[PDB]
Amino acid sequence: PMFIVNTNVPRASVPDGFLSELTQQLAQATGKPPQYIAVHVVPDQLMAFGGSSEPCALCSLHSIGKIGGAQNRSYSKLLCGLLAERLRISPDRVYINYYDMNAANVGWNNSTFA
Amino acid sequence: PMFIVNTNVPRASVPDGFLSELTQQLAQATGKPPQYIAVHVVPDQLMAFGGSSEPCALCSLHSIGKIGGAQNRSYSKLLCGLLAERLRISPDRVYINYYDMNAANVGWNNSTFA
Amino acid sequence: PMFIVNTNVPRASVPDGFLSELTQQLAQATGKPPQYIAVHVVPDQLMAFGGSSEPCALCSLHSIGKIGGAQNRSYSKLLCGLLAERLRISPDRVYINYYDMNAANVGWNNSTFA
Ligand SMILES: O=C(O/N=C/c1ccc(O)cc1)C1CCCCC1
Ligand SMILES: O=C(O/N=C\c1ccc(O)cc1)C1CCCCC1
Repeated sequence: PMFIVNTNVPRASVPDGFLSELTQQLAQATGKPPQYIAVHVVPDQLMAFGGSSEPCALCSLHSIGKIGGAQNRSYSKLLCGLLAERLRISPDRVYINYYDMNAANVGWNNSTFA
Repeated sequence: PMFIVNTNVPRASVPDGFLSELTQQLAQATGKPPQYIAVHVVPDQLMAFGGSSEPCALCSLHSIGKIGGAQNRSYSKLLCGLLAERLRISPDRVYINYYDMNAANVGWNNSTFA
Repeated sequence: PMFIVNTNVPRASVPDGFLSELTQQLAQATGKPPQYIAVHVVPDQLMAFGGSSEPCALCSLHSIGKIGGAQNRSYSKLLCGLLAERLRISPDRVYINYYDMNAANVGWNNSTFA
């Protein structure tokens, strides 16, 4: 799995250990071993949500499987919870795009996962 | 809907009000309320188009519906037009990837749509 | 085709000719003229792979066609090779998401390719 967070909150507002927390929480939520979990946080971005420049985040979670109706609602609660608590971003100013990747379309270490 | 524009144009070249205009123009184009439009501009990027370092842009427009043959042509005319007039980027040095997101695959406000 | 690389490797460690090298190699790999190739490298990123902050890369390759099981396995070798040599990134710390784009969903020059 791969989780990316793009946000206009300042780098200084990102708690030390945030990447580790995301990794551990996602490993638990997806059931995938932490060694296959990648996380990426991009602060200080020039963005607007609903025409407002208040804290917001545009995210994405890619995974080979483990993506679905009920699972995505659960991930959303988990992820919005972490963004609200750690980055002080209101859940209603967060978009998370979920992608169920085909194993043949995910490259890793000189091959794909197919 | 969410629109992201990555470009090598410097930050100082992005005119004041650019995100507001994108928000307003996309709300009109997609027919969605401005409140749900998210815009993200990333300048000063290390990128090339056709092996040239001249002004260029790589963009993406994600939306739950409102994505299609004729609509995408219209969005492209509108967006390349804005990038040319506001950022001085030639339309033929712009790529815009369109994504028709399934509601179940979009997280927001602790849940997902649909 | 469009190739994006997000990495925690410092900007100073990205060779000046890397975008051009990628452009040329990808043109050959995809059988498309170099002018059709766009490349984007984003260094100094805050990321973790497998819970580790050692050099890593999260990438994407979008193309209208030229994407598939065998081709993707080949692209992974080409790209891991370039990232390993030019950016000193271990190949098992590289993820590449491949996207086969419909021509109708790719905007360029005020229109789309459909
Ligand atoms: O690592 C990922 O998710 N799945 C991991 C995984 C777990 C178990 C496997 O046998 C194969 C692959 C990819 C990260 C990049 C985006 C697509 C999913
Ligand atoms: O279309 C979108 O807008 N978000 C919410 C929303 C509000 C109102 C609608 O009628 C539909 C969708 C998503 C934005 C994030 C990327 C997936 C599409």
